[PDB]
Amino acid sequence: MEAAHSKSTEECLAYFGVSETTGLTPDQVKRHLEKYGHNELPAEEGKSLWELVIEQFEDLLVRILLLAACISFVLAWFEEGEETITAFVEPFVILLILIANAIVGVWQERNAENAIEALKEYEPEMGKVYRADRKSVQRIKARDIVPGDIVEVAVGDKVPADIRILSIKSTTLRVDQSILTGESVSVIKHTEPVPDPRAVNQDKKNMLFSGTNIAAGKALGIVATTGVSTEIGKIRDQMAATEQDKTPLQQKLDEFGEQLSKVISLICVAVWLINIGHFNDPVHGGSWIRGAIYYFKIAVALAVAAIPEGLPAVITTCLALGTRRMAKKNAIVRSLPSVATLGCTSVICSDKTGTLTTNQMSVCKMFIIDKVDGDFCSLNEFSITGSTYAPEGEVLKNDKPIRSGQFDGLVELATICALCNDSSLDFNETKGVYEKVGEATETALTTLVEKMNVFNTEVRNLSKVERANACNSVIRQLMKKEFTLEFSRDRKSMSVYCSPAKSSRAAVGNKMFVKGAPEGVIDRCNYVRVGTTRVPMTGPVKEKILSVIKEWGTGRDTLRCLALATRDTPPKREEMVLDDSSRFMEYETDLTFVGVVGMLDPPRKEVMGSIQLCRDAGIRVIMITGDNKGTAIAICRRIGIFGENEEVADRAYTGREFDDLPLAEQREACRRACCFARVEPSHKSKIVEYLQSYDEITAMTGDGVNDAPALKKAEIGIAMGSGTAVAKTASEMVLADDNFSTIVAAVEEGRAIYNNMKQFIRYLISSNVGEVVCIFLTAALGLPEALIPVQLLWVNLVTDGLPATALGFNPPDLDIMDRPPRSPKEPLISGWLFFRYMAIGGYVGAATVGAAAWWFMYAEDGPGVTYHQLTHFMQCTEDHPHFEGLDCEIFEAPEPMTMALSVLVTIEMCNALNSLSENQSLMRMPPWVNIWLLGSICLSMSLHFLILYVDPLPMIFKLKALDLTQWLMVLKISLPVIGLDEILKFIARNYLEG
Ligand SMILES: Nc1ncnc2c1ncn2[C@@H]1O[C@H](COP(=O)(O)OP(=O)(O)CP(=O)(O)O)[C@@H](O)[C@H]1O
Ligand SMILES: [Ca+2]
Ligand SMILES: [Ca+2]
Ligand SMILES: [Ca+2]
Ligand SMILES: [K+]
Repeated sequence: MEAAHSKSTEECLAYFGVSETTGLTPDQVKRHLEKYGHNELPAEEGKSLWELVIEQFEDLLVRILLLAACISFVLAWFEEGEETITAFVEPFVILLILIANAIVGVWQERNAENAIEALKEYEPEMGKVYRADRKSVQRIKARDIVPGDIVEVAVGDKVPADIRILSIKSTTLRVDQSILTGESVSVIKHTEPVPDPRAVNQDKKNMLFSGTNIAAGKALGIVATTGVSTEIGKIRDQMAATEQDKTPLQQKLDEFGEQLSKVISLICVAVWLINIGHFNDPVHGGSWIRGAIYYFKIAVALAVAAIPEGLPAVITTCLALGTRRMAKKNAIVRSLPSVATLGCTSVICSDKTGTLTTNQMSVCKMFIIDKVDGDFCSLNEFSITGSTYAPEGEVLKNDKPIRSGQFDGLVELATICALCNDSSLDFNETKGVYEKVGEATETALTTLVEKMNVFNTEVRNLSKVERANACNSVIRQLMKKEFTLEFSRDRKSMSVYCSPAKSSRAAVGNKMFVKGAPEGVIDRCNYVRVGTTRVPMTGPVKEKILSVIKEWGTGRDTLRCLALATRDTPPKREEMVLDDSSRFMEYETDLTFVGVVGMLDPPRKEVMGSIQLCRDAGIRVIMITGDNKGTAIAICRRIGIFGENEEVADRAYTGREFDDLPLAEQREACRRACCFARVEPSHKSKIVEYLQSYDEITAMTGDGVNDAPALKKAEIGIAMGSGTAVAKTASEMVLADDNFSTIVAAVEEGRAIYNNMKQFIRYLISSNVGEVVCIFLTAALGLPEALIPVQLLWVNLVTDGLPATALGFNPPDLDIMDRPPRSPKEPLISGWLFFRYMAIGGYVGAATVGAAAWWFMYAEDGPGVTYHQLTHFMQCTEDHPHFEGLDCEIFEAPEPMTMALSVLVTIEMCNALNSLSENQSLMRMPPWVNIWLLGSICLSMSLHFLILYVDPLPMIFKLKALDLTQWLMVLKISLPVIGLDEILKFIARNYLEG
């Protein structure tokens, strides 16, 4: 460990005793592993704690019941409500339903965490180091990195350990340090010592902290600290979780839960304002104080009833349940609420290279110049065999094997490929295959040089490791590479400044080797390499070249082309400024065209099928890439974005064509175009911006850093598992499988969550409206009170509890993917659904009021009150003045109240079965499709029986029930609500709107 940034780069190398150009030795790693251990963290991976995870109570709807539980305990502390023990029970039926949902919520989330960590553990984090094993570079498991060895980082990488920067190989080096210092914008680094030992992490501008990403550039450094000695390691538990998330679904639910909290506020204020006239009845006893307080209780007890306290839990359950299902499809949900958003997505933007395609590349076609005779131009087209990164294959011309060394243009094409290249070939001795190091594109050139072998290097008797970079090491032995002009997405090309390695002649040898996008390089080509000679770039030549390039990119091979050129007379080293890269394009002028290579890059096997499925789900797909349009168009046709013969005149644009359009037609283009090529990281970020300006939910799929702005901007970023860390950090979901078909299943799961969330709402609204209607109806018609504040708080515990939450386990509808996606501007509750809520709640209230009233009449055991509703309270005690009041006092009886109660419990259990699907009949979506619901109902019902028959309990809640004759009655009344809602489903089942 070196806790020093105040020390210079030489002082840091001296600290561990390492050479910058060799690295650590096997013995040195053995010893440093004993001393410093592995590079990893032991425990508590975003695990929270046992009791502090259940402290998620801090939701508004839940908070209300908490305060309600206190004032229900405060009034109880006075022993009020004309009762002793049941007063202390009131706050506990409230706590129980909260404890219930809080447990299920926590229970589900812990499973999501345990599914995620099992998947991240299936693919180890990696890092690149230089050790004395090889002259070359080797990347290892991030855990096998020790304080001392020389580590290499680059664009899109995640910094594996706390590293003192040694050499910044690029013009600039920017780092995303948001995870540690909060610095949003990318941060520049350097290599000079920071003498202050006490300097804060923000000022350590010569350090690379672990867990952070490289925004731009390439750098070499030395590891100071690993494992827990890492800066981010010291703050593992402290600041465990910090994120930003406010999804559209969450926003709608917050707006819903807010205004819904306002109606219940008024109703319960109304409830208290209405029955302020029964303030003095001989039951409560004329005590005005104990009159308004009782109805303050029923108002609060009704609030608790009406309020969906399970809403924060059912949201939590569905999301965590969704995160787990996606984890089974090898997807990593980096944000629970984001699963819901991918359900109501209308358009999906996608990167091409490495996202829609496999990014497994290989040069299979290439041409140079044959002859230029006036208006006549001819090329030497070549075919190369071998599609893997292996150096076994042959160069062909008209299907005949050819020594590449004979053609001089091929010697130069092989030279530009070898030098103007930052990648290499490693032969994995444990996998037994040739793997790439760096970009797949540049690597495709590396293997080409090997297959060409223009200098005929003996390779028949080499090892499989030596064979990897033989023909390339020959060219590097020949040419000393002075420095590299970076690849810039503005000029879309790069170059190396090279002189003869042996330095045989200073005057004779000096070249700049350029490769990049054809149209750019060729436009800057003033000469054309014919053989070993040189001729001026003319119209016909440029036409003939670009014609064959078009022949390849549009062809059924779908080729990826790079033009190769050499600036014959480059500027002097001191005539060039390497600080900025904006000057680099002019350095790549006066070029001499050498040749063009064409790459193979097959679309992923399941892309075409996935795209076609989205088209059936009302979802549009837009390809966005920095590659050629002609090539990009022919891919869209092959994967189902365009037809084989679609007219794409105004549905495919380039970066220049797009920008040439007014901001009006720039925005309009995004509504019809499905292919944008030759674009920028900003373009990708703006195409999403334009799509979002149409009130559409947008998803972005990428793998590179050029996607990061677009990935962050979209409602859902989706990065490939084989993609970059920057892309993954920018996205909310990661396809670790690289399976594009998962995006399809993530949409189906996303819509299924929205539906179950609706069924939760429809249930708790339609049912609880009945709870409101019940109290409002008995009062309006001058009937005895149906419910007691404790009875209101019991039905709430049992009907708003688990049967509510179990709705989050509903199987999705059968036609869930055949319907168009839901508009973002849709009301959470439609105009028609609000009618269903009332129709059910209307009957429910009526059904449960007629319950208590029936006891007063047609019940044989109950005393009769004749016909035409003779219910008035004048009798009371000593009915001296009355109308046919043979009975002394029928009021304040426990029996009629339990009748109204048991109906509610049964009738609200009933439409929970109706809440299995929005429109599907119970004949196609039976009760046993959601077993968790049946369990809740069984429990909830059996929990009702226990209260009625275990005798220390019916004293607490005023009730006494007949064993059979009453249960038969409440069933006759409850079951029709299943019938009623069934009618309403059939109504929308035959009339399809929505
Ligand atoms: N390493 C390299 N050296 C020189 N030129 C390169 C290069 N890599 C890419 N290019 C050229 O730059 C152009 C744009 O690169 P860019 O990264 O912006 O788009 P891209 O197609 O390579 C990634 P994607 O297709 O996933 O959007 C490419 O079309 C290619 O012709
Ligand atoms: Ca409730
Ligand atoms: Ca890419
Ligand atoms: Ca209810
Ligand atoms: K995003």
